[PDB]
Amino acid sequence: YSASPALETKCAKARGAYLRTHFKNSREVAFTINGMSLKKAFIFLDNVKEHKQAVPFRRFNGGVGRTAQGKEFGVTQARWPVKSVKFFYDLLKNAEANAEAKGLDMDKLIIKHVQVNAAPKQLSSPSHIEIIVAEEESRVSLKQGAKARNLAARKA
Amino acid sequence: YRENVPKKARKAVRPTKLRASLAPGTVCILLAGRFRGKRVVVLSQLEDTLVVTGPYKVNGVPIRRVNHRYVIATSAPKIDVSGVSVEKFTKAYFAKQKRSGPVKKDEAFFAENAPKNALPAERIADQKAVDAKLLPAIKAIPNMKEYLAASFALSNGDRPHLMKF
Amino acid sequence: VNIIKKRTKPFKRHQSDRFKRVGESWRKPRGIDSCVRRRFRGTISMPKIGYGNNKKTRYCMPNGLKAFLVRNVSDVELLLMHNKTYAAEIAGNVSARKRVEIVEKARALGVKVTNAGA
Amino acid sequence: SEFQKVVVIDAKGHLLGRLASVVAKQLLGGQKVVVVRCEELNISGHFFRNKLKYLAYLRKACRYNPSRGAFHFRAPSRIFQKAVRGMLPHKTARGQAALEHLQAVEGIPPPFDKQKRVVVPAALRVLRLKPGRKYCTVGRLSSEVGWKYNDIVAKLEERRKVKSAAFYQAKLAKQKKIASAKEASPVNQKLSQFGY
Amino acid sequence: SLKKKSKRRTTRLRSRIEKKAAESKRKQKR
Amino acid sequence: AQGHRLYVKAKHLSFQRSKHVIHPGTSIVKIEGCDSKEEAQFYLGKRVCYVYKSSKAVRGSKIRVIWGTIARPHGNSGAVRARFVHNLPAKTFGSSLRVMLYPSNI
RNA sequence: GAAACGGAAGUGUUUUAUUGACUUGUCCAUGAAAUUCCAAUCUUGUGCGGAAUCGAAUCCAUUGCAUACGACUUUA
RNA sequence: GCGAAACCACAGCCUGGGGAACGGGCCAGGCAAAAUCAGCGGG
RNA sequence: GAAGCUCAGACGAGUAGGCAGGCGUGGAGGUUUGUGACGAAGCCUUGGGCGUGAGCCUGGGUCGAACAGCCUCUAGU
RNA sequence: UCUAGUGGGCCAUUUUUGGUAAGCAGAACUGGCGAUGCGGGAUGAACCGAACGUGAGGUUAAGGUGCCGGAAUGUACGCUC
RNA sequence: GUACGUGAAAUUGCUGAAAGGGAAGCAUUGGAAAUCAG
Repeated sequence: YSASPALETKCAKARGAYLRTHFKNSREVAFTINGMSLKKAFIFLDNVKEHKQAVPFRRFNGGVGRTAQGKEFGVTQARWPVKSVKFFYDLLKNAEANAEAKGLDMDKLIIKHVQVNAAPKQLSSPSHIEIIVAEEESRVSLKQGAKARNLAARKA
Repeated sequence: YRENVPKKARKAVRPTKLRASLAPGTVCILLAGRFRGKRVVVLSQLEDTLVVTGPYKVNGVPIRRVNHRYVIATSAPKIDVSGVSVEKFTKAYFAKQKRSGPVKKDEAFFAENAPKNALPAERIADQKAVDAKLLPAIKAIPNMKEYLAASFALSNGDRPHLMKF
Repeated sequence: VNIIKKRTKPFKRHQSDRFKRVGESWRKPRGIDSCVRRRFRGTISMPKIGYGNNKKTRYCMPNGLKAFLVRNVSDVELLLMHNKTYAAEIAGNVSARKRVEIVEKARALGVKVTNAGA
Repeated sequence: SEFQKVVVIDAKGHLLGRLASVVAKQLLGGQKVVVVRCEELNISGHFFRNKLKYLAYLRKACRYNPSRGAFHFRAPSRIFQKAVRGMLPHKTARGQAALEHLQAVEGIPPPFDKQKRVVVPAALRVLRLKPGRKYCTVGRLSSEVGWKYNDIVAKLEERRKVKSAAFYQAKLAKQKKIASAKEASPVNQKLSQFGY
Repeated sequence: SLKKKSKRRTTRLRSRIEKKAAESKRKQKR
Repeated sequence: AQGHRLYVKAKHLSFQRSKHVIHPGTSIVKIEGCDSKEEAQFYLGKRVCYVYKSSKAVRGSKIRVIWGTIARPHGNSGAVRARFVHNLPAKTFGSSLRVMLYPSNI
């Protein structure tokens, strides 16, 4: 994968390729849900699916409508792409299952790494998606040294 | 193969011409080293340096070589030097010991020498002999023992290019 | 005799940084109106014969030794009479066994090896 | 000639550009400068002439969205700061940093009225302008083009002078006492041969 | 400025002032 | 504690320059207390010093020093020219330098 | 350990009694050295084992005096 | 939710001056604080 | 390395154009007991070195089968 | 003896006949510019100096020394509100 | 790993570092941080 983590010590992995979702919306959802606790991310995705929270649009923010639900992230522009969230929800189900398989502690899991890459254009622009969940945790010169020696004797 | 023999350079060695006011028996300020700002009496005129000391009973500056470029020859009244011999101070007399290698360090190298062990008793005999032969002169003229005990330092509004030391 | 380099920065080609198609290698500006060809103030400099280094210190490493490319044991064996002038350079495509063989031979001859740490 | 950390200049009787040129040189020299009592700065030329010089400054304003246009500061401290800023390369980081080392205030605030105030003889009106030559004060010239704090600053200056005079009377009483004791000592004339 | 015009003569004026001075001198010579 | 300062305070003004060219080879030093060239002859040849502080601590000592020498008087108003081993950075215009009283000749 | 005063930005000033120093005003004794020719204040810091400390805002909802959406005025 | 293309040296505040064509870059100034949403299309 | 060594002096912008010496590429003849699965060529590189320059040598990583120096010939260079 | 490239124009000076409100036109000559960077004149095809290998140091030209800006808020004598 | 030898650039995403008040890029001189070299 992309990052030096995914060591089997305290990690679990999941990925998706050629997922039929827009690249830019998937990127914005990935950026937002990065670093959150795993169970915390789930309800947040449930909130976005049910319009009780919105994912900020930061890089691909062209023409987004301003909403009051983008206030928690400090931005003025927010949107609720539900297709990409459903793709992310399924991916997190699989990553959660892989965590079960390896045998971690699921209560303290965090989204350590998530990255969306462009896929062979087929037109739509598919997106490769990958998720990592894991756990948290001179010298002394002759004159300088001689002065150090004299001051050492001075204190005593 | 080649080992290019250096051409016979036509450079010789002549005695260094010290300044006019750097005569033996004068009082000068010390500008560098561990004793910067001290005032010390010049005993003898060496090849390049000045064999100079503050009376060790007065300020505690032992007999040292000092290069003449880091000396300000004050116009303080001269102290006689004919009463003390100065031939025993040579360049080899002041020189370091060998080193036996390019690198030596560590605090054990610091607990050695010090002003007790590698310091010979003959040096104190010379140092006390100098003090015996200069204290009567420094005592004769007023403020002199107090002048040498003090330290030289600049003040705000003190411009050295106008100060006549 | 200390080695002296008149210039250290290489002569980059004009606009070799604003384009990925124009390369770093130096090319002489041909245009009649080129402000670089007419050598205006502040414009980049052009290679000239005046930057040539001293013939006595030319082609010398920072330690005063000229590089000689060595591919087998025979090459270094030819360097025994110039251990003071030429330092051996093991070619990139020399196998591991030959490298240790050459480097041990070069040590025996007492000839400098620049990349013996391989 | 010798630098301090901060210099507080009493700007009464100094010419605008003559003082601003020296201050411009000292700021780039790397020294913090505080200019006090700006509302008594002087400018050559009679008052009506300079009033026209400043009312032409009021005419410069961008025709589109005048909030973008030039801002014509009226306070005497701000007029002096305009002189210095134009005498600095403010379009850089070293020119910008020179302004940050300059303080210009009208009157002498309590943070500075307890420190010595030096003057700049290269800019003093009595040493530069020929007698009989018309001149105008910046403090008057501001109170006629918009600055609306002339009277209060004059009011506070009057109180400050009263307090400062009372301090000086106390300091003179002490100083005359020690001077009596200064001359009383005999060692004075056994060091008189050294000129002290 | 302070004036009703600009004191810095634009380079056209710096251009044609001298030549028209030259034509004036030629006229006196004729 | 005023038994120190065996140096003379000075300031770095600019590089030796024309209006559109600078030569960082030599730096223009304003030795405070010197107000003409005949006075600047005294400090001609002294050891000038620029003292600054950094982030990394070498020698366990927080102070780095760039040595230099007074070379020539520069103008009428008592400024001098100085040659530092490393040309002073342009961020040090107005920074304070030290002028050691050595190599002494007085 | 206390009094007085300072509002222009009070960046403090002063009165103090106190303690403990220090104590060149003046004269003496000890010690510096082979660093043997130049190269105190400033706060985080991170914790120390002992003290005490117990707030708000937004989303969700509501209002309509406001409103393209934000925002704004309320309620909760 | 789906989702283009034209176009693209690089960019985008203003006044005066730069022989011309005076300009968006030069000079001298005015100045200059992220991210944006909707109108008017002035340029 | 007579195509070599050495000493001395002056000189140094440059369009069309004139002249000289070099760098690089594919293939051919000759030579180097030439390099190579104990890793050729290629590719990457905040690694190092050389040349005024065209360019060249090398460290580390990736890679997996061929490749280069010299003297000449040649050109879809 | 043979053999490439060029056969324009602009700017200013000096002459110079026709000339008119006024410019304007006419020739001949000169240099500079095309191939030319550098210092200065705020900036500039022609103004003032200066004809260029890589550097160090020293000294100047033109132009400057209040500040921007390196360099005397120099000295002396006047004029000007 | 059949979207299969080598896998370049343009181009995109993530992490780390740094900079940014109406551009940037480039050059000379050094400072700082990283990293080498004799």
